[PDB]
Amino acid sequence: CSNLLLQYGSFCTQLNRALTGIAVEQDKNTQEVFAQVKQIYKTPPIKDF
Amino acid sequence: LIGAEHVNNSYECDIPIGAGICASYQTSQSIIAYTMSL
Ligand SMILES: *[C@@H]1O[C@H](CO)[C@@H](O)[C@H](O)[C@H]1NC(C)=O
Repeated sequence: CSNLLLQYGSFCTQLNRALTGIAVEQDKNTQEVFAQVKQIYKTPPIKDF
Repeated sequence: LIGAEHVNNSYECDIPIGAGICASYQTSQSIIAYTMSL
């Protein structure tokens, strides 16, 4: 099967970036939605608002 | 992960690895792995 993959290795080669591109995209998606502020803010101990 | 020494302290990371741990080149100086800082 691998000896016959050298004619379709390129097809195996492009699907990797198509999978790598989506994989790095979803990793970047969480950064764009949740990582807006660089400073982590602690909740105050006083709950009387 | 082999060849990288894990350290308990946390800094801002630049090279994402996954599962809440990155890697960086920090002080000689060698490659280290740590949980990133938010
Ligand atoms: C990091 O510090 C904590 C403090 O309790 C210690 O338990 C832990 O062993 C330390 N990690 C390393 C790799 O020295």
